[PDB]
Amino acid sequence: IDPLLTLELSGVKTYESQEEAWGARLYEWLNTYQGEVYGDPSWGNVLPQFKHEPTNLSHVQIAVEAMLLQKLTVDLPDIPISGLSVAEGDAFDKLKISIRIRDITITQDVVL
Amino acid sequence: MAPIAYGVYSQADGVSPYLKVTLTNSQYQVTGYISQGAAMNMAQNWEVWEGGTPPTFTLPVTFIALNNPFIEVSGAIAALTAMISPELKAANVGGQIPERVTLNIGRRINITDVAIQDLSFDLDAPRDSNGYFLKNTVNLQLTGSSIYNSSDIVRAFQ
Amino acid sequence: MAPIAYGVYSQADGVSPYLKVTLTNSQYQVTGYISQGAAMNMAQNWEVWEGGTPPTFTLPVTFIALNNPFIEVSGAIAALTAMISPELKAANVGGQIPERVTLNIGRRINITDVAIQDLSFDLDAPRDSNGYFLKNTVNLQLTGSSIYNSSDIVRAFQ
Amino acid sequence: MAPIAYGVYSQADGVSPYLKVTLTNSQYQVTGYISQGAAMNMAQNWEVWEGGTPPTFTLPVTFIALNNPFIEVSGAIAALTAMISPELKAANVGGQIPERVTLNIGRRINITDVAIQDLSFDLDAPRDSNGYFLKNTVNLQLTGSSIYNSSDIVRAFQ
Amino acid sequence: TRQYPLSRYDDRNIADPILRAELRKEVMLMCESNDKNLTIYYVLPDEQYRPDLLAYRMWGIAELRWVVTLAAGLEDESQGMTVGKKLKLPPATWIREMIRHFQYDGQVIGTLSIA
Repeated sequence: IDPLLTLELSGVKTYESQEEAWGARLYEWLNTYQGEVYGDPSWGNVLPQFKHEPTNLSHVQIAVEAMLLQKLTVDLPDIPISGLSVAEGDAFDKLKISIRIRDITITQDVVL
Repeated sequence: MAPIAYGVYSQADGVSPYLKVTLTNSQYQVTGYISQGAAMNMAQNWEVWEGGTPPTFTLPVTFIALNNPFIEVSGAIAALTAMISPELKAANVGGQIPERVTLNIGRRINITDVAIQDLSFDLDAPRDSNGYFLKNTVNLQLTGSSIYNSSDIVRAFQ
Repeated sequence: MAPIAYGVYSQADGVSPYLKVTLTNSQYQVTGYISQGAAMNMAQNWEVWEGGTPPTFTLPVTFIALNNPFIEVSGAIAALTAMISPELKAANVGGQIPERVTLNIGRRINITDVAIQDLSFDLDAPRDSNGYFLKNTVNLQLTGSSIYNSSDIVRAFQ
Repeated sequence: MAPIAYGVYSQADGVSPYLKVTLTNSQYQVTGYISQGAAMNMAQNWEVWEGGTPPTFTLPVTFIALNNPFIEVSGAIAALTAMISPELKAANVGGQIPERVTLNIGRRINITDVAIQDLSFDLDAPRDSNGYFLKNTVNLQLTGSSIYNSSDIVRAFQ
Repeated sequence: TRQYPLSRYDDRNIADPILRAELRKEVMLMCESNDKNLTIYYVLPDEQYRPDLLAYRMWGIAELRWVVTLAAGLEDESQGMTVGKKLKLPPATWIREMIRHFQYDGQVIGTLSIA
């Protein structure tokens, strides 16, 4: 026996465990970039836009986060967004984006 | 990264980022101050409750040409009138739209789709040596793109 | 016991319980202060007296972020907009309703079924370090669920 | 003798009886003070004089809970809302009416049949330890039961 | 006055026991099918006496009592059903529609090809 994982393989069959299921769906949304998927190249995370901006240009950061959230929402209307948080780290080299659909508080370490 | 922005867009103003109003679209960004007189309203229609109405917003914003009027006032009002003005003859009849912008408030409350239905202001404020305005108070009237549900609305704040 | 509540819900505010306005439904409770400007009206139609009209209410409420703005202002306004916003697409087409809340006044006058038909307020009040509001005055417009009879109304007070 | 009554109904208030407003029906009486802002109007329709209109009355009354709020304010407003509220479902379909009350003014000017078409007031006035109101100003809108003739009207005063 | 007692909910509106049996046949097929348009919920301890109690809480109607009874396969409410069993409920309007079709024109039932 060997178990499985959720990253582009399977979390659960369908949405039984609702919130973790939506978090999984968003996970395979965010783990893909532009030009790496047939049919909808714009589908997936838009890091190619919001990679390496200066960490202190709060206007550009808020603009990019707003646009990304709105496009991912219109992309997947099934899962609306509750909480998005942007938290710097110990050094200038670490940022964290924390997305929670009211409970999931799943976070990823980004760099700008 | 982001397209061109106008108003107090940079941190050089030395003002609290929370109190800044921001509008953003695919090609334009305008940043300003949350001025007094703001209001919003949501309601419904009945006669037996029939249905609802989309959200409505009335936002007066004050703009100051502290250092660069060209980018802070003239460019700002130009972008605003471009956004409100329906561009329905841009040689692209296959998709022309009056265009909608996304609104950020307090850096935490976001309206993904809102329509700038009305704009007004006064041009009688004093100017500079070149002649760009020093101050203005532009009032804006905004509408939601649809009659949003409770599940749509309540879960959108921070 | 009761579901989540917002506003000055706990006694820790140290304020008279009588002067508190309360709204309650199956899943949300909001508690506030009885502010000036409140009014109500009941009337009828005639041309020969034809019929009557349901009760109407105009309640402005003041809210303070005394200690915890997140629960007292932000959560309060979120619950309010959830209640007023008709949730008619909650994947339960067999029973979707815009939802009605029950109102308690002076801890002795209860309106079992009333509809929040209108809401408004201002967001220009000063904020905290995080940015949550310290102050607001939200005006509400409320309607009875029917044209209540005298036997229905007079015998409902304490 | 007479049925239950509310307001400054006993002489214990020590106030001039003339300045008291009184409404009376088969089962309820309310007594108050003649407050400023009262007005009345009578008119007619024409295009060639077509016809007339019934009398109209706009009476604001102030009520004070000098000693017993339960009988002077709470009971008073309860009786008032009972009277204005059309009782058309009192298990007596053979005769249900919205009910009309008789008005006495200055203890000498009597309107036998008048309809309380509108009522309003404010509840923001300060209260007692129990919580009953100390003061209120209830404005009332009243209509005559018909377009009364000159012989009907002029000969009805004292 | 003109009055007659009835309710347009009873699956047993069809007087044929065999037709009622085949109705419960396909509804069991769907219920113990793993369709996503079914509810996902386990058993409650007090459901031993009152399987329809869950039907009342999530729908307000007791018409689902026979549905849950066939889903659990109970001989009697005296015996209990294991708490935690996988229970699935379809949208009620879907059953209403299928029975409406079956008692107006529940003729072909299986598959209509061409007139």
